[PDB]
Amino acid sequence: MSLQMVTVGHNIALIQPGFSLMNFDGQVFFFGQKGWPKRSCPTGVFHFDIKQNHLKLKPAIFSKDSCYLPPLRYPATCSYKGKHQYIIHGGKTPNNELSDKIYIMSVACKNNKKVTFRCTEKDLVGDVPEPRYGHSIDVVYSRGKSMGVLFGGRSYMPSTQRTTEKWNSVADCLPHVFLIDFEFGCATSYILPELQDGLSFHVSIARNDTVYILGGHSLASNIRPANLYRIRVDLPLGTPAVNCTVLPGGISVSSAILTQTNNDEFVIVGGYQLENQKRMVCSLVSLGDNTIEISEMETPDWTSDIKHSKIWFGSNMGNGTIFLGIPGDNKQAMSEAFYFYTLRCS
DNA sequence: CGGGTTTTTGTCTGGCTTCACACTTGATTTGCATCACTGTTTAAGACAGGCCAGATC
Repeated sequence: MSLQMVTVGHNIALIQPGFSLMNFDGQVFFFGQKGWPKRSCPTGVFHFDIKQNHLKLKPAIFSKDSCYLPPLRYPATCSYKGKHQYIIHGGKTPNNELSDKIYIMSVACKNNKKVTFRCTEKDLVGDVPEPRYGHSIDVVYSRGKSMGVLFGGRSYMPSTQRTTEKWNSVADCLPHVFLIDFEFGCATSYILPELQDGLSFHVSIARNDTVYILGGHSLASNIRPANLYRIRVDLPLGTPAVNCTVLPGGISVSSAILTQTNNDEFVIVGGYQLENQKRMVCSLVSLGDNTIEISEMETPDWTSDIKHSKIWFGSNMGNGTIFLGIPGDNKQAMSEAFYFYTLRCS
């Protein structure tokens, strides 16, 4: 838990709350810049390489058959390691509008450390999920087969109850659960009675047949339910099946950042306990065979600027390494609009 | 429906009235133009060479 400040190059501005840090074979790629793709880099996808605590947002071209995707600000990203590739669902297009598209980042050519991505897209049929953001998609395995579970987060009002005096107001989606076949791209919605209230900005965890949902703001009543939910997914030869169970030991948190330090051993770094409760304590999710072992570490050393601020953002660079940001200083206006940090969970 | 009872007008010739109004000419006011003066750069973003540095045959 060694926090370290970071220096930043000339295109510092391209970082904004809600970005994404994908990870291909030990190297990290920034995605979801601020504003439509500028001409310097037409894809927004960057080499996010940090060396000597200095990061170089470098461009990266796509393949000759990819699909140039708009920079989304709160997508749902899972690491489909089954050819290694990532899945992108939902988000806020720079024009403040929700996307229902699913994208699949792969790497089709890498030579001289010049990566050539391949951002093909796949559309859905059947019980397609409403365009939304803040949710969490995760892949699950069973009987060799695999599926993608999706537990929705907030969204815009539907196209009928939506009025211009409240055109931007949001509402949590219905706590359904979606199963998605990436092969055919087929969706299947499931009602689960043990899940009642909407949930956004939660923290999902996939363990090879189950999904642990924990934390998450609840806009329907403006509380952070501290109850976590194990979803168990079975894949028969006909129709799949889902089950949910509440479990104790949960945490009331939202907008938390997850990563996998050791095998089946995760860390969860700051989110929020209240509308104004900057979270400090970190949480170790020591997985098991069927049980979740929540615990905490020694509240990694936070500097003064992190205590005297109000919000942050960030993600997981991939190898037990979290990247945080923090807004500048408005009274110390000679600030570069954002300060950044990387901290190693080791 | 067209004929008849209200409001509303024409209407009297006298004497009354206030006041606009003829007709200069300079001394004022009032309207509407001029006038002299002020601020004392860039900040993002596209494209192009060019130099260097590291890769490759």
